Amino acid sequence: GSRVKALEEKVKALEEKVKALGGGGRIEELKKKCEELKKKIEELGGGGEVKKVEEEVKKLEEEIKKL
Ligand SMILES: *Sc1ccccc1O
Repeated sequence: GSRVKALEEKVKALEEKVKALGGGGRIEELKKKCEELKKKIEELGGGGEVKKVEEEVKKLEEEIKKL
């Protein structure tokens, strides 16, 4: 990857972690935002708005880091 091509591979692996987890609370909020985030990347193009969705992936990533 380089920019966008690498983005899709980042969240895709991000799911294998949650899907393997369990319990409510922090896992709940991270779930709804997890999938909705992906579909947002499909609508995106090459640049511009790609910066916004990028921040959406940065929030859920750092989140699971603690839980
Ligand atoms: S990131 C993630 C976790 C669990 C289910 C779906 C997802 O996209």
